[PDB]
Amino acid sequence: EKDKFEKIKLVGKQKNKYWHFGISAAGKLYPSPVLMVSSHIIFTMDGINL
Amino acid sequence: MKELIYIEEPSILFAHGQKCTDPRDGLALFGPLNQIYGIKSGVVGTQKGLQIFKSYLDKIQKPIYNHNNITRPMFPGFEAVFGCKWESQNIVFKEITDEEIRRYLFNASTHKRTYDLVTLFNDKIITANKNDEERVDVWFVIVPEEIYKQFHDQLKARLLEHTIPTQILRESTLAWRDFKNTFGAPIRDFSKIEGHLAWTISTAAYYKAGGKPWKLGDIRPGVCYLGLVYKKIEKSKNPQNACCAAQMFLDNGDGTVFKGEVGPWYNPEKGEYHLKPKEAKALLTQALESYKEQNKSYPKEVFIHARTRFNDEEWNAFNEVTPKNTNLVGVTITKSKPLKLYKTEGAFPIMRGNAYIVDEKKAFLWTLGFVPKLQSTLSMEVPNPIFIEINKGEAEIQQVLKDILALTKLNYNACIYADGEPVTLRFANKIGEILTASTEIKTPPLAFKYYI
Amino acid sequence: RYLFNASTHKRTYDLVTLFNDKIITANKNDEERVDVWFVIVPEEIYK
Amino acid sequence: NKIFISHATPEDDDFTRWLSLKLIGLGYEVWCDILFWSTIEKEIRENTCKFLIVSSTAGNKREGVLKELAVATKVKKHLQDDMFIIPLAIDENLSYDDINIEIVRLNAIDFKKSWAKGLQDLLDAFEKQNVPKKPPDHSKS
Amino acid sequence: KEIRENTCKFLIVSSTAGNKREGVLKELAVATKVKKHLQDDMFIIPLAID
Amino acid sequence: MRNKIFISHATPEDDDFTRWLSLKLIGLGYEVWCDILFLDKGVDFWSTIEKEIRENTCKFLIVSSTAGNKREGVLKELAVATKVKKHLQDDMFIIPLAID
Ligand SMILES: [Mg+2]
Repeated sequence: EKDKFEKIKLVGKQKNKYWHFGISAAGKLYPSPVLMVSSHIIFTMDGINL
Repeated sequence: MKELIYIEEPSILFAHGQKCTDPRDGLALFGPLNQIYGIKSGVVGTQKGLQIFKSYLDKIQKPIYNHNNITRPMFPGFEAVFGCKWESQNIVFKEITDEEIRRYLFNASTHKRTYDLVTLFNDKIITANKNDEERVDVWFVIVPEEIYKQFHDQLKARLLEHTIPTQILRESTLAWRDFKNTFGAPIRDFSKIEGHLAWTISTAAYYKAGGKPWKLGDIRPGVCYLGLVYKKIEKSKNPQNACCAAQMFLDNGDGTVFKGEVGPWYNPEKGEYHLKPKEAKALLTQALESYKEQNKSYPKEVFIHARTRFNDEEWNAFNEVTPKNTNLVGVTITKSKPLKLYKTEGAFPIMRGNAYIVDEKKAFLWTLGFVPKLQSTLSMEVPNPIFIEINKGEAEIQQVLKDILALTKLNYNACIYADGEPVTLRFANKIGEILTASTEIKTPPLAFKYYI
Repeated sequence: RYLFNASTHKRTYDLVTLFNDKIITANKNDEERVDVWFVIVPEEIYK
Repeated sequence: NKIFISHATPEDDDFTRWLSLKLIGLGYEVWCDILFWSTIEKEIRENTCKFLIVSSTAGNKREGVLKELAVATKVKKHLQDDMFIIPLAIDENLSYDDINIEIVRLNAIDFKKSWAKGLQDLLDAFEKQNVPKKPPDHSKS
Repeated sequence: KEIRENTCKFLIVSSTAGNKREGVLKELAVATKVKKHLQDDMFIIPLAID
Repeated sequence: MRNKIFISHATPEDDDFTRWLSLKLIGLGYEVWCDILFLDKGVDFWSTIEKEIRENTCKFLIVSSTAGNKREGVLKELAVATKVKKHLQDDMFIIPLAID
């Protein structure tokens, strides 16, 4: 709703394009079992079409 | 909650035996350590390149201000800072006509155009060097806009053949306002950073002319510092992997030595970023003799670091050639392992110098971040840490981290606060890039003036 | 070591090699600039 | 045994820090507003030895520098010394014929071309006029 | 302000008290500076009264 | 104290010759007053010049060139020199030097 989950926006507008927030993940086990998440921005044109 | 230790930032020694942290701030108050009486320049470019160079060299004789003088200190002027005379009148000029440039760049080829341009510039420089009376210390190659659109490495290697210091300066750097382009705005506006460009150019020119800007003081006496970088010469026939090194040891007293250790030792395999026993023995023997010729004694510890691991086949050779009680330590410095630390309250990033110790053989050094003195970030977005691992040997992790900061504080090519990795690796990579484009150079010089 | 014994040509070649090796090594493996090099020949080398 | 430097507050500042620290390095006790109103007037009278005034377009009309200059002139007329005021020209957009009175009759030093030459001639003048000094203590700067 | 913006013809009295007084000398210096900017040779007209 | 040897020149050019002459004369043992070497900083510009010309100059040397002979300061010092020469009744007081 309103492109914001918990008052934090995860999709907006860059001129004629729309920008989305994306994350990745990867396992790791030496220090402790963790899930390393990396941040990305994914751009679309209409908002549903990449 | 895990605790991050703090490593106090190292200090560099300027003139008069005084210490500081920012080279830009320590050179202005005290100055360089050695006395060179002047820099006699030489220009190889078009006549408009000569006009641009003389205009810039006259402009930098007087103070230049930045927009923010806390993040980017102002420039007092060349003579005020360095105590030298780099004038725009004692200038040796060798002209390149526009007809020659057009003839050599009209159609030709790619590897033929680059070769022809390099031959032209090198012929001018070498001819002026061998048959002439006037002395030139640094040669300034003013490259027009149509030439820089591979050439730099070829030029530097083919001049390395005769050991002539050189500095390439495109016309867009010195005359950024004239090359408007776009719709009326400069392609790269320097308006707010014009005090940093002068600082960097002046310090590069001073170093390449036999000057000593600053020196390190807080490093363990006796120990050496070797940095190995592997480059893929496989672009040509007989694919191979060349290795290059760089040594940073301390003089017998009150001195610093920072040279290269080259003669690149190849590897016939494809993905084997490693070294053969004989090549490893040769490298260690050469480095040890280089140290012993200066300090008149053998080292106490050898501190080998690289971006890759060390296998047991080379470390055995290293221990076979090491004499007496010279210990060895192998360190691996990865750069982009995905760990990012945020700040819970604030829009500013984590302070530089914070170290997260995972194990007694591993750590997470933070080289980029927020510097309180500059009140700004050394990077963009959230800084990334380097990963330090004591691969082979026995040593304390905190001492290794302190040494890594000390190595980080030794960049002569640019005048900045610090880097994000030890400068030995970066200079070894530069040397390898220069030597790859060459054609079988035997016994190259060990001085960074000819490469950097 | 180099001056004593050996042929008249060999000893001269050895001394020249020593001096010029020092000069060239200093030229390419050092940072300090030297405009002109001075060779202070000892007395025994001349004869 | 002091040296007084007058300058504009928001402009002509970096030059003052540079000059003050350089002169402190060689052993010349300088009294500048950067390092630290009645105190200024007492130091111009009973403490200072040479009064240096910075000339610039931003300056040359500021009230504080003018008042300090007036006090320095009054002290000079009593101390019997013709080299009490030494103007320093640190601009390039103000002519030598637009300088205000009370200093317009004094030959400047022309820091305009290069600051190192100005510092060298300043030190030569101090050595010629016997300004007191202490051995160089570069740690203090 | 008057010597540089409002005057039209400087006049200076010459006497054994004058030609050595500080204020007269300073006004003379300012008048000479204004003289070159205006390009009028007959700007300073001395008056000899002693 | 008429022992100094005043030397006049032009401001932007005709300075190297004056420096050479002053250095040679001082090396020879004379006493020379010049605007380049002497005239310490912070001093009144013209009062000291007048005092030196009147009460201290044994001889007055003026360099003549296309640069000089039309500059205001040179003519001013020349007028004062002529006045002092008339007062002193010394025929050989102004010695021109034609460098050009
Ligand atoms: Mg460079």
